[PDB]
Amino acid sequence: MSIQSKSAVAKGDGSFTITHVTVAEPKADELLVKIKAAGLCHTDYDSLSWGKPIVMGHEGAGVVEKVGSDIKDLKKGDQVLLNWATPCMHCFQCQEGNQHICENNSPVVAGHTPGHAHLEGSQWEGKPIERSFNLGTLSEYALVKESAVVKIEEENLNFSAASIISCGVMTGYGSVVNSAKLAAGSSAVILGCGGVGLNVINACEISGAGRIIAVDINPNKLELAKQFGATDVILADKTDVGLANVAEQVKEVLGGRGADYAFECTAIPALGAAPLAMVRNAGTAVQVSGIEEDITIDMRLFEWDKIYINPLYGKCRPQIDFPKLMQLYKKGDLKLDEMITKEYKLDDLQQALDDMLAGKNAKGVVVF
Amino acid sequence: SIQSKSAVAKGDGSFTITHVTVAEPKADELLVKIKAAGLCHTDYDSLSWGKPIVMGHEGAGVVEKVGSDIKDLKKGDQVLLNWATPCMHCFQCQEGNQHICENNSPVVAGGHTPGHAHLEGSQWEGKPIERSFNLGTLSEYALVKESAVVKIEEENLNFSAASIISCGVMTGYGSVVNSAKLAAGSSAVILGCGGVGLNVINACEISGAGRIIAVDINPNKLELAKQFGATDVILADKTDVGLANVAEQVKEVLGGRGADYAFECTAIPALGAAPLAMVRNAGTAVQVSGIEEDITIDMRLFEWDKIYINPLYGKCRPQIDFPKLMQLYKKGDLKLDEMITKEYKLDDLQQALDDMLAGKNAKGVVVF
Amino acid sequence: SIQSKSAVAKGDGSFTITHVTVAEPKADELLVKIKAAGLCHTDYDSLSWGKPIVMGHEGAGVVEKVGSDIKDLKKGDQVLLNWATPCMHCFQCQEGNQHICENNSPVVAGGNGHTPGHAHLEGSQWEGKPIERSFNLGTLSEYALVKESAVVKIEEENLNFSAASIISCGVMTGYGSVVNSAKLAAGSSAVILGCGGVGLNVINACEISGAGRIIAVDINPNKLELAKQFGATDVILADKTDVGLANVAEQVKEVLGGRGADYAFECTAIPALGAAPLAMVRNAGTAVQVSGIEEDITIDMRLFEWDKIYINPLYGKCRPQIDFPKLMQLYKKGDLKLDEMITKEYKLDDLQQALDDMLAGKNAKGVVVF
Amino acid sequence: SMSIQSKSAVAKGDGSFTITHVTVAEPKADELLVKIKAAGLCHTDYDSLSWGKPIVMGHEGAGVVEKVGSDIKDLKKGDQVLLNWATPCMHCFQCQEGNQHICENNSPVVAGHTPGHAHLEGSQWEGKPIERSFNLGTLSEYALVKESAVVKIEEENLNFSAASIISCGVMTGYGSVVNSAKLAAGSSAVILGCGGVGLNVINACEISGAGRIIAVDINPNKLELAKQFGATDVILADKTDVGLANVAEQVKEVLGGRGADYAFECTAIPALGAAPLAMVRNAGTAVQVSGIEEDITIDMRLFEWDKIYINPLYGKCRPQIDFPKLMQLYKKGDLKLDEMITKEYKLDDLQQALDDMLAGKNAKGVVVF
Ligand SMILES: NC(=O)c1ccc[n+]([C@@H]2O[C@H](COP(=O)([O-])OP(=O)(O)OC[C@H]3O[C@@H](n4cnc5c(N)ncnc54)[C@H](O)[C@@H]3O)[C@@H](O)[C@H]2O)c1
Ligand SMILES: NC(=O)c1ccc[n+]([C@@H]2O[C@H](COP(=O)([O-])OP(=O)(O)OC[C@H]3O[C@@H](n4cnc5c(N)ncnc54)[C@H](O)[C@@H]3O)[C@@H](O)[C@H]2O)c1
Ligand SMILES: NC(=O)c1ccc[n+]([C@@H]2O[C@H](COP(=O)([O-])OP(=O)(O)OC[C@H]3O[C@@H](n4cnc5c(N)ncnc54)[C@H](O)[C@@H]3O)[C@@H](O)[C@H]2O)c1
Ligand SMILES: NC(=O)c1ccc[n+]([C@@H]2O[C@H](COP(=O)([O-])OP(=O)(O)OC[C@H]3O[C@@H](n4cnc5c(N)ncnc54)[C@H](O)[C@@H]3O)[C@@H](O)[C@H]2O)c1
Ligand code: NA
Ligand code: NA
Ligand SMILES: [Zn+2]
Ligand SMILES: [Zn+2]
Ligand SMILES: [Zn+2]
Ligand SMILES: [Zn+2]
Ligand SMILES: [Zn+2]
Ligand SMILES: [Zn+2]
Ligand SMILES: [Zn+2]
Ligand SMILES: [Zn+2]
Repeated sequence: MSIQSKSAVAKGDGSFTITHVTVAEPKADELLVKIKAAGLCHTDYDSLSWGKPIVMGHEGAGVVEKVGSDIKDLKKGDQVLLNWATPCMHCFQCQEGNQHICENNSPVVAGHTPGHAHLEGSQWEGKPIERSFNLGTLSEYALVKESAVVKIEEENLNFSAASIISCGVMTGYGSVVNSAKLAAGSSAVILGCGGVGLNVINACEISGAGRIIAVDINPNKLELAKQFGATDVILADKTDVGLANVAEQVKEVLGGRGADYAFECTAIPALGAAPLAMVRNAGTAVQVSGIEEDITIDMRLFEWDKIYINPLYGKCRPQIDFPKLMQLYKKGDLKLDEMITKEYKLDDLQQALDDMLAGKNAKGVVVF
Repeated sequence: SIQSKSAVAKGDGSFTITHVTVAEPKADELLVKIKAAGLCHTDYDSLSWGKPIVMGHEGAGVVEKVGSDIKDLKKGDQVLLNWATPCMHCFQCQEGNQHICENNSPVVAGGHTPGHAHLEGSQWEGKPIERSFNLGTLSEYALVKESAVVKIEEENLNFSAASIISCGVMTGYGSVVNSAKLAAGSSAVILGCGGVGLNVINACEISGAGRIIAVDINPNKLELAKQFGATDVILADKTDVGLANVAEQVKEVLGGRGADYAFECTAIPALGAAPLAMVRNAGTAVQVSGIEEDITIDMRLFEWDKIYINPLYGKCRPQIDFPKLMQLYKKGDLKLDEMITKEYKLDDLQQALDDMLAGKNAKGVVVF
Repeated sequence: SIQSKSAVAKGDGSFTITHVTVAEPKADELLVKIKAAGLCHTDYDSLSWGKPIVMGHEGAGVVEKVGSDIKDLKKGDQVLLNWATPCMHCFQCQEGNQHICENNSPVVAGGNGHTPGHAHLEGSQWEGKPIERSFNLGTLSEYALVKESAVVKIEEENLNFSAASIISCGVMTGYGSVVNSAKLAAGSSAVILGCGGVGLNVINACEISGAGRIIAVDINPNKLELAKQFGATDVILADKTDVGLANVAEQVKEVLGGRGADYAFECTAIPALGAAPLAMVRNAGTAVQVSGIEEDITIDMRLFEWDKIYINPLYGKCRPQIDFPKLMQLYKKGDLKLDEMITKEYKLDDLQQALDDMLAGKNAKGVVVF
Repeated sequence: SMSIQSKSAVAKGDGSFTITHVTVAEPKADELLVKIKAAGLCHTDYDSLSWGKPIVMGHEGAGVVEKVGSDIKDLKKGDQVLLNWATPCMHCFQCQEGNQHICENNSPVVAGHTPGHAHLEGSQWEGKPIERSFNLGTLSEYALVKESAVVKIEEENLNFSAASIISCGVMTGYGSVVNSAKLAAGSSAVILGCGGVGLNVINACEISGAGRIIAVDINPNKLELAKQFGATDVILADKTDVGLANVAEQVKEVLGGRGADYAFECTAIPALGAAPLAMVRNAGTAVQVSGIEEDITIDMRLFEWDKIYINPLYGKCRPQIDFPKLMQLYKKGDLKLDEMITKEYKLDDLQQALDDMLAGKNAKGVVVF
C-alpha cells in the first residue's frame, strides 16, 4: 500500500493542521524512518509564519522502517536519532569541522538542499511538500537522507528522551562545550531557561562550572533551572531593558566582578546584547537565539576583550556529538528523562505548543 | 622643580603650548627626558575631554632621574613608554591581561590610578594636572611610574621609530597577533588604513596571511597600505553605509567566500559592525576603534559562528611584547621607519593634527 | 620569638618532634597558626635531603601575626598555603605560569638552596642554627613563618580545616593537570594510571569536567574501589609485571570499543611507566605525565606516533590566588570530594604512624591536625 | 582502454631499487590516471627501500590528469593536479575531527592495501599487483590514484618541479609549524636538521613571523641554505654531541640565557628524538617531525616542566584546504618553492639524486618527466 502518514502540516498562512502526507519508498541514499517521538522547539512555532507549506518538526527519534539501495550501515529495526545538519562532508565548512554550517546542505545556511529527501517523495493535497529542516518529524513516517540519521543501540530506550537530542539538547550543550568551551570551575549566567537554556544549564553543570546563575521572567522556569544544576536564580523584569538590572545583580552575586561566561536563550531580539552586560572584561558571551532584525546596541558593552559569538546548532557534528550525549545520558549526567515534562498525542499538538509558550514545560514531546 | 614645555589640552576642545611644573620623583617614579612623541587619533579626541591634561600617550626617551626604590633603571637608560602601567597582582594581570588591569589601567580603572605619578608632581595654573594615559608625553620632561617604562638597549636608536611603539604599533600588532591570533595562510580585510590600520596590515604580513585586503576612503592611504603588506586594495565610498559594497567586492576578490579575518579601525562609530560583513561564517571580526555610542546593527551579520571582539591596546603585556616588537623592527619585518611620515617640533602640533586628519601621514611624531 | 612545636627532619633519615624558634615577621611576611597539614610521599623524601628541615608542604590555618607591609590580611584570617610562592614579575609569572616562577619556585629555582619565596632564613631557628622550611612552608608546625605569596585568604564558617589542608598539593596537582593542562573537554574518555592522592583527584576532576568515560587503573584493587567513589566509570586491575602497561592499553581499547582514550594521566610514581599514558590514547589524544621523572628511561618511540600531545606539568599549572578559590567553590558545591579523601587525622606526635600508614598504602590522604 | 607500460622506479623489497616498467591499467569509477611532470625526493623514499616488499617508489608529485574514471566529475583530462598521500575517507572519526592526515580507513601510514590506494590489480610488476608508495607511486610516468589523492590547481606557466614538493616536504614542514605548533609571531624557534623538511620548517617560521630562527645542522652547506629560507642564526653541530647537548647550550647563549619558545627536530636520527626538549624553555613546544620507530633512551628531566611534546604526521594536512593556501603563499613570493629545487634529474639518474640527498648537496632534488 501507499504510505499515508498522519502529520502536522503548517500551511504557510500562520496556522497548522493535523492531516495525512503521502510518503514514498526511499531512493538509493535515503531512509524511511518510523518516528516514535518528536520534540517541540520554539522554532516550530516560528515555522508557522514562513509562508510556505511544510511538514513540521525537526526533533525526533525512531526506528528505520526501510533503507535505500546504497545504504550499508543501517537496516530495518535500527534505532536512530535525527539531525538537521544533514552535512555534505566535502565542502569548505565540513572540512573545517563545521558540519552545522555546511555550505551545500544546511537547511539554514544553504536553504531546499541536497540534504533534503527527494522532493516528490512527500505529498500533501496531491503536491510536493517540504520537510521542516530536511526532517519533518511531526509525522508517523519521515523520508530523510542518510546524513540525517545517527544510529544508536540501547535496550529499553526511552524514545521521548532521545527525541530532544535533535535540537534543544544539542544546541544548548554544544553552545557550552563546543562554542564557549566552558572551563571547569568558572561562573556562567544563562538568560532564558526554556528548551535551550535548561540544556545550557545542564551542560554548565556537566562541564563543572562553579557558579551557574539562571535568569528568567517566569518563576516556574527558575525552579526547573534548579533541577538541572543552577546554583543561583534571578527573576528578571520584562521591563528590564537589555537586562541591565540583572547584570548589576550578577556582579553582586559574584562578589564585584561579572561572570566568565553568559548565554542568551530568550527568543527576544531586543536582548541580543544582554550577555555582554553579564560578563567581566575578556569574558565570553554566547547569543544562542539567532536574531534577524536591526537592534540598537550600546557599543560600550563590547568594551574590552569580550568574545561574542552567535553559534548555530551548538557546532553539531552529529556522528561525533550525538553518541557522546547518549553516553552522558546513560551515565546519568545528562538529564533527558527529567526534561520531558509531558508527552502528548499528535492531535494535542496545540496544547503542547500552548504549554511550551506558557512556560509550563521544560520540553514537551509528541509520541506515536 | 623643573619647567617642562608641554602641550596642555584645555577641557574645551582647545590646546595651548605652555609650561608644566614637574616635581622630583617619588620612590617608585621616574623622570624621563622625552626624545620623540607619537600622535594617535585618540590624542585628537582627548582635546574634548572636559579637563586640563598634559597631552600625549606615545613616547620614547632617556631616563633623566630615578626615585629611591628603583633598582633596575639609571640615568641615561633608553626607555619606551606604555600606558598599561599594570599592577601585576589583580585578577586580570594574573590572567595575563595586563592591558585591562583592574587597578591601574587609565582606561579601565580611570574614571586617577596608581599607574599615574603623584598628582602633585605635575602642575599648571597652580593646580595638579593629569597626564594623558598616565604618561603625558608631549612634554620636554615626563614624570611616570616604573611600570610605565620598558628598558631597551640599542645602538644609534631611532627614537622617532621607537616612539610609535607605545600605542599605534602595539594596538595594531596585538589585535592581529594576541587577540585574533591570526593563522598563517589566511585571508584578512583591514578597514581603515591609519596609524592603527597600517600596523594591522604590517602584522598580517608578519603573521603570514595569504591575502591582505586594505580598505580606505583615502587613495593616499591605500598606496601606503601596499608598502606594509596589502595584496589588494579597495577604495570605499564615504557614503557606503555599513560598507556593504566593500563586502561584495571582498567576496568577489576572494573567489566567492568571505575573508577569514577582518579588522575595523576607521574611528567611525557607525562602522563598528562592518568587519562582520567582511568575514565568512565561523570567521573572526576584530573591532579596534572602541565605540562608546549606541548604534543600530543588523543582527544577521553575526550569523553564524563569527567571533567578534573589541580588544584594548592589542592585549599589551609591555615587558613581554615591546622587546618582541623591537626584535621584529631590527629584523626588518616591522616597518617602523616607513611609518614615520613627518617629524614636527612641538610648536607645530596643530599642523601635525591637521596632517593627521587630512590623511597625509601614517604617523607624525613630535621630536625634542 | 615564639616557640613552635614542629617536626624537624634531621637529614640523617630520622625526624623528631621538637620546638623551633620563630621570629616575628618582616614586612612582607606573616605568621600562620597551622590548623591542619596534609601528608604525602614528598615529606618522607624530605627526611633524606641531608640538612635539617621543618617538614610539611601542605597546610591550612589562621593568620597569627602580619608584617608591616601586608595590607590584604589580618589576624584571624583563614588561609590556604601554596608552595608556588610566585614572584609575579618574571617571564613565567607574566605568562600565567606562576607554578614555574623562575625566581621563587622551590622546584624550578630551588637548586638545593632556597628561593626568595622563603621567609628570611633567620626567622626560624633550631639548635641555635637557622633552619630551612620544606617548600618554603614547613607546615608540620604549630606556627609557620611564610611570605605573603604563600597564602590564599578564604572566608568560611565551620571550615573543615582538614579538607582545606589537602588543596595545597595533591588536589591542586590532579585537578590542575586535568583542567588547566589537559583542558579536558566534556563528553570525552579518560584513563588514569595510578589512583593515589594525585590520581583520585585526577579522577574527581575528570568527573567534575564531564568526561563520559573515566577508566581507573591501579595494581591495588582497594584503590579501584575508591576510584569508583570519586567517579570512575570503569576499572582495570593492572598487573605489576606488565611492562609499560601494554596489556592495559589493549583492555582500554576494548572497553572503549576499539579506539584509544581521548586523554590519559600517569600518576604511578614509577619512572619506567613515564610513557604509558601514550599507549592509552588514540592518535591526536592527550597524554599527561603528572609524576615527574628524573631518571633515564627507555621509550619505544612508536608510542608518540601520531599527533599525541605529551606534557609533564608542575603543580597543575597552579595560580594560587585564582585556582584555590575556584576549588573552594567546587568543594562547597559538593563536586570536589575533599571530606571523603581524608582517611585518617593524626596528632603531630603520631607522625611516625601516619608515615607508616602512608607508605603501607592504607590511606587516600592522612592529615595532621592541631 | 589499454595497458600503459610506465617507466618507473621500483623498490624490489630486498633493499635495492631498479628502473623498470610498471603496467598501469584503466581507472575504476573513483580513480584517475595522472601523467607525472615532476616527482620530488623525500628521505622516506630511501627508507622505503627497506620495507621488504615491492613498491612503486615516490610520494611527492605534480602532473596533469591523463584519464578520469566514470564517476569523477570535478576533474577532466588536462587539469593540473598536486598529489597528496592522505587520501582521506572524509567519514571516519579522525576525518570528522579535521584530522584527515591520520584517517582511520585510508591512511597509508596509520591504516596500511587501503581504500585510499587505487585498485590493486591496476598496477603490476613481474606479473603481480604492486603497491604504490603512500598510495601514490610518483616516480613513474603515469600514476593510478584515487580521487582523494589529487588537488586541482590552475596556474599558467606553472613550475611543476616547485609544485611537486608541496606533496610532502613542504606540507610537513609548513604544517608542523602552523597547524601543529601553531607558532605565534614574534617567538623564538630552533630547527634541528636543515633538509627537505627542515628548510620548509625554517621557511614557515619566517612566514609565521618568528623573531628568531636558529638553524642547526652538521653540514655547512645546509646552514648557507637555511639563511636563504629565513634563519636569523646558524649553529654547526658536531656529530659527537649526544642529545645535541652542546647545541642546546649555544641556543641559550644566542637567546640571552634562555631556551627557545619552539623547537623542531628534522634530522632522521632516532637518537635525537628528545633533542627538541633541551632546546626550549619550560612551557615551550617541542615538535619531533622525523617519526621514530625504535627504542631510545630519554633523560626524563628534559620533559620537566610544562613542555608540550608532539610527533605530528604530515603537518596535519587537510589537502583540499592546505594545498591551495600553500599555492597562494607560493604565488605571492613568501613560500620559496623555486629556490628549493637544487637540481632536476632524469628518472635514470635517480641513483645520483639519492646520493646527492644523503650527501647533503641539495635542498630538494626532483625527477622531471
Ligand atoms: N542557534 C540555534 O541553532 C538554535 C537552536 C534552537 C533554538 N534556537 C532559538 O533559541 C531560542 C530559544 O529557544 P527555546 O526552545 O528555548 O524557546 P523557549 O520558549 O522554550 O525559552 C525561551 C525562554 O526565555 C524566557 N524569557 C523570555 N523573555 C525573557 C527575558 N526578558 N528575560 C529572561 N528570560 C526571558 C522565557 O520565559 C523562556 O523561558 C529561539 O529563538 C529559538 O528560535 C536557536
Ligand atoms: N583599542 C585600542 O586600544 C586603540 C588604541 C589606539 C587607537 N584606537 C582607536 O583606533 C581608531 C583609529 O585610530 P587611528 O590613529 O588609526 O586613526 P586614523 O585617523 O589615523 O585612521 C583612521 C582611518 O580610517 C579611514 N577611514 C575613515 N572612514 C573610512 C571608511 N568609511 N571606510 C574605510 N576607511 C575609512 C581613514 O581614511 C583613516 O585612514 C581611533 O578611534 C582610535 O581611538 C584604539
Ligand atoms: N607534577 C607535580 O607537580 C606533582 C605534585 C605532587 C605529586 N607528584 C607526583 O605524583 C606522583 C603520584 O603521587 P601520589 O601521592 O599520588 O603517590 P601514591 O603512591 O599515593 O599513588 C600512586 C599509585 O600508583 C599505583 N601504582 C603503582 N604501580 C602501578 C602500576 N604499575 N600500574 C598502575 N598503578 C600503579 C599505586 O598502586 C598507587 O596507588 C608522585 O610521583 C609524586 O612525586 C607530582
Ligand atoms: N612526520 C612526517 O609526516 C614526515 C614527513 C616527511 C619526512 N619525515 C621524516 O623527516 C625526516 C627528515 O626528512 P628529510 O627529507 O628532510 O631528510 P634530509 O636527509 O633531507 O635532512 C635531514 C637533515 O638532518 C641533518 N642532520 C643529520 N644529523 C644531524 C645532527 N646530529 N644534528 C643536526 N642535523 C643533522 C642532515 O645533515 C640533513 O640536513 C625523515 O626522517 C623523514 O623520514 C617525516
Ligand atoms: Na560535572
Ligand atoms: Na611573515
Ligand atoms: Zn530547534
Ligand atoms: Zn558540507
Ligand atoms: Zn592611542
Ligand atoms: Zn593589575
Ligand atoms: Zn604533598
Ligand atoms: Zn615569577
Ligand atoms: Zn615524505
Ligand atoms: Zn577518514
